[PDB]
Amino acid sequence: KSYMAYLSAELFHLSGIMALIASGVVMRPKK
Repeated sequence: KSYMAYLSAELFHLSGIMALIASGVVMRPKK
């Protein structure tokens, strides 16, 4: 319960920031 069990319980706790977390942090890292 230490993975897909927890991260799946903290993706809406910030309805507003999490919905953009990815839509507001994309650039050109390319790693």
